[PDB]
Parts: sequence; structure tokens; C-alpha cells
Amino acid sequence: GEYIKLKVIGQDSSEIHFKVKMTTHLKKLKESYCQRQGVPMNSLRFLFEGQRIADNHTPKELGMEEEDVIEVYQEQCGG
Amino acid sequence: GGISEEEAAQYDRQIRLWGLEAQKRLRASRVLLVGLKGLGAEIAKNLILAGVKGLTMLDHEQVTPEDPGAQFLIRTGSVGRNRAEASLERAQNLNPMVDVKVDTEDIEKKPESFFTQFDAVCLTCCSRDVIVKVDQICHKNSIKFFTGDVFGYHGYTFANLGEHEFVEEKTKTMVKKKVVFCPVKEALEVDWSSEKAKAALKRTTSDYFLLQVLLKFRTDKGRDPSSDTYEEDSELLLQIRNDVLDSLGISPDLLPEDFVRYCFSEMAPVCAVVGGILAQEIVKALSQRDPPHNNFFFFDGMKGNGIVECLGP
Amino acid sequence: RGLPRELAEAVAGGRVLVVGAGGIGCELLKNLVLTGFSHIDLIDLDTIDVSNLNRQFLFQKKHVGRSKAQVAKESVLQFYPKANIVAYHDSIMNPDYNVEFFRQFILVMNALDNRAARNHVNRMCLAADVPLIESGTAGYLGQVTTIKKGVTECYECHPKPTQRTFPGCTIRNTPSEPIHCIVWAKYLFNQLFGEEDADQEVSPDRADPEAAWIKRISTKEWAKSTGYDPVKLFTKLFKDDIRYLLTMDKLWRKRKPPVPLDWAEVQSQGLGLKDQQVLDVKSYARLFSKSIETLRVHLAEKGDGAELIWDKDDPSAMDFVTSAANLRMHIFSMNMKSRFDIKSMAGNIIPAIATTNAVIAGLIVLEGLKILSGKIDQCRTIFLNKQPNPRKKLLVPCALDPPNPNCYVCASKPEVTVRLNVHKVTVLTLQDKIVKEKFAMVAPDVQIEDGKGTILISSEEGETEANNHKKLSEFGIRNGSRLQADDFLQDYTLLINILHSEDLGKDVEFEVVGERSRKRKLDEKENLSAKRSRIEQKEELDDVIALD
Ligand SMILES: *NS(=O)(=O)NC[C@H]1O[C@@H](n2cnc3c(N)ncnc32)[C@H](O)[C@@H]1O
Ligand SMILES: [Zn+2]
Repeated sequence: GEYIKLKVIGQDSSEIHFKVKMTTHLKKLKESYCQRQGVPMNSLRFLFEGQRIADNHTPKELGMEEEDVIEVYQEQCGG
Repeated sequence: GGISEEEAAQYDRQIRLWGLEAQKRLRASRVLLVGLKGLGAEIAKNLILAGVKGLTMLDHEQVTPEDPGAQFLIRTGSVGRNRAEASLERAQNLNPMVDVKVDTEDIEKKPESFFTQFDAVCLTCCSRDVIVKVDQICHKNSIKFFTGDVFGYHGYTFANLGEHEFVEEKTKTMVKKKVVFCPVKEALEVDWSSEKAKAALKRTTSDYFLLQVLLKFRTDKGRDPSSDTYEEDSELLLQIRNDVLDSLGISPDLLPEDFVRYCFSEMAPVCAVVGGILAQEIVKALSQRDPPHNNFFFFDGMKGNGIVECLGP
Repeated sequence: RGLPRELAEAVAGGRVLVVGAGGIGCELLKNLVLTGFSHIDLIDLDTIDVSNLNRQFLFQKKHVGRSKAQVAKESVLQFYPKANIVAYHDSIMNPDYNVEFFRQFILVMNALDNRAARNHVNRMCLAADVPLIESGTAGYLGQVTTIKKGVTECYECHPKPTQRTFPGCTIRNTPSEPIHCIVWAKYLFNQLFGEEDADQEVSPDRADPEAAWIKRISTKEWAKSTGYDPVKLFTKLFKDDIRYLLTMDKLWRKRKPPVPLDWAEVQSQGLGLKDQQVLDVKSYARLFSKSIETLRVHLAEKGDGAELIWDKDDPSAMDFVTSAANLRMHIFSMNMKSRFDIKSMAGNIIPAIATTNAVIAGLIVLEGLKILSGKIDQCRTIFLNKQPNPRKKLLVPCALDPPNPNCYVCASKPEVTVRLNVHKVTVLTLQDKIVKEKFAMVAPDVQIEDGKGTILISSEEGETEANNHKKLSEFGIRNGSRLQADDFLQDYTLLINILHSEDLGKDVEFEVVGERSRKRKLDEKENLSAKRSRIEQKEELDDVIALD
């Protein structure tokens, strides 16, 4: 495969950068994220262009360019 | 260290969000809020629960039978009574630690030095003229300026904080930061006849233009679209759209021809949303903690959109 | 009123349920009435408390100790006595809120602060076939979404976070973070003053495998023989226990050993908010002692042999845990924390403010409307951000997802696999830790799926008490056995498939599905040497590098 820099932005306007191989299972990226950020995995939801990203989806499949953006949304459960 | 144990227990859950310093700022802060219909009432409720030093609620208008039969600061049947005055009661109960004052004199009649007892001023229900005279005054005096309004399903806020210093939290504590606002005048009058401009107009919600329309109908008729006069008001709107699109160079469909349906009166849940946001912008402004949104917030209650636009420099 | 013919009659027409009356709660009730919702049901299981007063605007200091639901209704009524509100003060898990009950509503709205009640309400609305709008806040954030049987995913289509769990040996033997010391102090409070619980011992664990190559006296028993004497408890916990740990020396080969404390030495050797000060050891010690004195009293004020329930708001329970955790901390060379921080970690306090709840409750009614006029196809999950996203969005409306076919709740004949040791696990553990606690059932009936239908658990008080203590293998349960769990109240039925396993790690009683340390550790170094032999030859499937 080839590589892309992708950026993950949080609600808490955080902004983590990643270099990923176009063939990667994006779950690997989610796991990468939760580790560099200390959060348990399905404490999150990753969005590319308003649309969900499941574990096995791929940067190729979703048609991902260089510099592209992923948005993480964490579900509050207080209230 | 020097708030009471009483305050510590009630502000507990906010102090854990934004710290004792920020809350000490709030506590030293005095706020002028103008107009007490739906949006104004939300802001009042929000800033009083936050525990500003004091809130002065200014409205010269009285309760009409057109005014909503339900208003949470205002016991039923209080028609004929001054708005600000009817309100004061329920509002002050929200938080005895806050000095909640009223004022009944029309905002236009107010001298420059009257504004200087306030660390922030926020305008609801004002005509464009008012909005400009006041913004300008607040610029002359280094007062934090806000305006906001609800129109049926839409709402917006606006902010002018001048040269604004704030601290943020650093994501692995505290960072000093600066951000620069510009007059309402410059924000409501963009030269779209530019290259920068016509380029950025692609990324600019139609709601900015819906604003202009609505501000006009307000200047020429001195009230906002009422519902039990729908037919009359709809045409006036359709009209005004065009004259204003003309005067900066916009094609009469970049703002839908259909907007007229959903911008009548005030939808209570839109007041809540926009009043939640604006109130929080003000809190942010006074405690100088966290970045404040660069000038406009536009809420579309049909789509569930909330956009933040930088419109003026 | 300002809404179109169909919709405004539908709103004066319908009955709605708002579950919970806190931050989102009061805010919602107000919006629903001002939007003209004439018929409204309101339920909260709780009274008013002072920390509520910064975001639950229907309630004033004069109202502390009264029902959240009732006072809420009183307060709306003053501004709009037209409005119809029925106000229940009670948990929605209470058996009176059956399917029939839920069937009256056209809409149910959550205003809750926990996952258990949400898992229940999710189930009631699948069962009563009623759309529900779910929502949540914390600090500056929160969200709203719609759930519709047959259309969208349900609350539990996707695993959410579980409450953070710590290995017993980490709590009792080798703490290394303040959270371990605070969890230790909660457990101790529970041994001394609450319901003794074996999963919550605070005494050192001699069976820690990190420490291997006549009983000693338990905590409650040692308390009882000394009559809950503050100073003897001190010596026992912060000295004799530590001496013993030091005996377990394979634990301290790389970690700094705990240092035991002596009561008399500590007494001989003796801005921000008050609660934000960190005190000295002496002070914590003295507070530990005073705290026992007071709790021994609270305990004698119980009627009929009952126990204390731990509460962050009870001064002396909070002091007990503050002082005990700080001392455990010190003993293990960690810097002590303030009551304010400890209260936060011990209570799991979520920061909360008014505006955030106001924004969410606002969104709730708007999505309500859309649902109620067949615009369900316009409904979204709306996120509230702190800062605007790259496309300038502060509220980010997002596409509903459809029902996940492998959901263990909303699917047709829902089914799970559970891995456990059928010889270690008891019926009671099945009942409480698995069925009630993990699968969130409220009063389960559980049988073997064997057409005789051997009973294990009944929801009928004192029917399967005798079975509690028996291991599962005593019924023949083993690999591949299949159980059937019913919560008649939630009208929910779940088949559990047992995977037998012996290899789980003595604190880990189950989990849901769905020489040679010198060879198999020096093999990781060249399973990583080979993994990035193919990485650096343009030829490896999965590869992610962190930058910044
Ligand atoms: N976020 S909050 O703290 O302001 N509001 C939470 C609100 O919800 C109530 N609640 C919690 N769990 C239940 C159950 N099981 N039934 C009914 N109400 C429930 C809380 O008491 C709190 O006031
Ligand atoms: Zn589901």
C-alpha cells in the first residue's frame, strides 16, 4: 500500500495526527487513538464526512485522501 | 479561596468544570440584559444560576395578550405589567446570591456612562440601530458586547469582545491566548462585491442573510413577524429579501424562497438552545477562560445545525 | 400553538413521559409545556439536594429534601397552572411501570444520569413500541438521539463504556495510583459499616500469584473484637497489614515497598477552598479516628440491624474515605489528595452546568416534534461540541444508524455467549453479577433450556434461595449448555450460551463473547523484528503511526 496523514479531531477540540497505510483496517486506528489518549475503546464514535466508520472499513474503501479529517464523538451519559 | 461555604456547595458542580478562579470572576461580574421575552428569559435564568454578582434586566415594554400565555419568569395573567418587572420575582428566586435589578427605561434613552457599571451587555429584541449605538458605546468603554434573537425556528447570537485575552486548558495545564473581534457595524455590512468575499460566500450559511431580512422587517414595522398576521407578514418578507440581496449582489435563491414558513414568532425550544449558547459565551467572556466563538452563532432548529461564522474582518 | 394543525392537536392530544427530573429534566419539562405539551408524566426517584441548585432551576434552597418530581410540578404550575402533569416519586424500575403503562405515551424522553435506568427504559419502549429520545450531558458536552423500534438502532445496539474495574490484588496488595487507594477506602468502609462483601476485602491477599514461587483475622471480625476502636483499627490496617505485605517480598522486587505507620509516632511528630487543602498525615490520622467515632454512632441509629450505605454527601462517610485513602496513599509513597479531589473520584462526580442541559433539553423537544409529525426521517443524533469542527459546526447533526442484527436486546431471538468456570460460578453470581448487573435485567427468571426447564433463578422472593450457594455444574451446566433468562417486567428474553473455561484469572468470574519465558518473550522481539521487516518492504495490511 501507500501512506496518508489523517487527522482525528475531538469535541474537546483536540487534534491528533496519524500516518496510516491506505489498506489498514480502521479499527487499528481507533485503537491507536484510544491508546494515545487514555480512553477505553467503545467509549467513542469515529466519523468520516458525517458517516460512521466500522472496525473493518478501509481508507481505500472510504476513498480517503491525504490530509483528510476524522471526527470523534464521545457519548455523555450524565444529565 | 474566598466564596462562602454556602456558595461552594451550590456551585460545586460548575467549580469542578471551570475552577474557583473563573467562578470568582463571574461573582465579581455585573450584567445588563435587554428584553425579556423568550430568549431574554433563558439568558437571565442561565446567568443567575451561574452566579454573576448581579443582573440588571431592562425592558420598557409591557405584557401583551399576544405574548405567550406561558413564561417561566412570569406568573399567569400578568398582562399590562412591565415585562422586566413581572419577571424579577421568579428570576431572583433562582439565586439569592445574585443582585437582580430591573430597569424600565427604553434602551435608546440611556446615556453613555450608564453602560460603565457592567462588564458585559447583552441585547435581545433591539432594532438594528440600537444594536449599533450600543455596540459602539461598548467599544468606547471596553465593555463586552452581545446580541441575539430567536425567529421561529432560527436563532443567532453575535459577540464583540474587542481585544480579548483568555486562558485555555492545554491537552497534555494553562495557556495564555488572544483573539480580536470587530464592530457589529462591520459584521452586518460585508462587502460581498470582493474576490475574498465571493470566494468565502460559498462556505456561508444562508442564515446570515435570513438575519438581514429579519432585521429589516424589524426596522420597518417595529416588530418581528407575528403569526396571527401571517399572510400580511409573509409577503413583506418575500419582498424585503430581494431589495437586500440586490444591494450586495446575491442571487434571490441562495436564500431559499421558502424560509418564510419557519421564522414566525418564537419557538420556546429555540430560546432554550440559543440562550444556552449565548449565556455560555457570556460566562466564557467574563471569566476569561476558554476560546469565545468568533462573532456569529446561527442555529437552525429544523436541521439541528449550529454554525459559527467569522464575518467582518 | 405556533405549530401546524396536525402537530399542535397531536401535542395537546398525546401523553408524554419524561424519565428523570434533574438538569436535562427541569429544562425539558419547561420546554415541553411552553411548546404546548398539555399532557406530561414526570418521574424521579430522588429528593432535592443543594449541589442541584446551579442547574435545576425549578428548585430553590427552601425545597431541599423534597421530591424532585413533585416540586418540579409545583413550580411549573405557578407559571402555567393550565398544564397537566402527573408526578411519580419512584424509580422507573419499580414494577408498576409496566409495558401497559408505557403504552399510553406517544413519546418517552430520557433525562437520566446512569446507564442502568437507560437500559431499562430502552427496553420498555421496545416492548411498548413507543419512540424514545435518549440524551446525555457532561460539562460542556452532550447529545440527543432518537430510537424507534424497527427503524433505528436501540440504546444497546452498541456496547457502551462499563464502570472502571480494578483487579483485587492491585487494591489489596500493590496499589500504584490514588484511585487504587480511594477504591481501597470505599471497600474498607463497606467492610466496616456496609454490607460485608467478600469481593471487597481490604486485607492483604496472600494468594496473589505475583507473590508466589490457620486463617488470619478478617477486617469486620477484627473490628468486632475490638468494638470498632479507632486506634486499633488504625494499627491493624496501616501497620500490621503493612508488616505482612513486607513478608510478600517478591512483590517489592521492583516496586518501592510500603512503609508502615505507627499511631503514636504520627501523633508525636505533629489558597482555594477548605476542602481543596491537602493536610498532613497527623490530620488525616485524626480524621480517620473521628470518622469512626461518628460512623459507629450512625450505625447504632439504624433500625433493625441495618447497615450504612456509602454517600459522598454524608460528611463522615466522606471523611472516612478521605482520611483512609490518604493514609493508604502515603504508606505507598503517593502524594496525598484533597477532600475535594477525593470526593470527585470517590463519588464519580460529573461536572455539570446549566447551559449545557438547557441546550440539550432544547434539542429534545425539537426532535420530539419531528417525530410526532412523521419527519422521523429528519431526526438525527445531534452532538454538542465545545469548539466548532472543521466545517464550522458547533452542533453536529449526524445520521441515525439502523438496528444492529447482533444486538443482544432488540434482535428477534436475542442470544449471547458467556465464558465462565461452571465449577467456580454460583447461581447467585449468575443472578447478580451476570443477569442483573451485566445484562441489566431487573428481576430475572432463569431456567435451563431443556424442556424439563430446570429452574435456576426465580423473581419470586424466596423461591430459589436454596440454589444461591450451589455451583452451576451441580445442575449439569457445562460447555454448550443454554440458559434462558427472562425479565417479564421488561418483556425481554435472552438465551445465554455457556463457554466453559478454566483460564480466567481468579478475580475474573466471566466475560461476554462476540525455560520458556526466556524463549516466548525473546520471540516477541523477533515477531516485532519480522512484523516491520514487511512494513519496510511496502507490503503490510495494517499499519498506523502516531505523529503530532
Ligand atoms: N443529570 S442529573 O443528575 O441532573 N439528572 C439525573 C436525574 O435522573 C434521576 N434518575 C436516575 N435514575 C433514575 C431511575 N432509575 N428512575 C427514576 N429517576 C432516575 C436522578 O434521580 C436525577 O435527578
Ligand atoms: Zn439494539
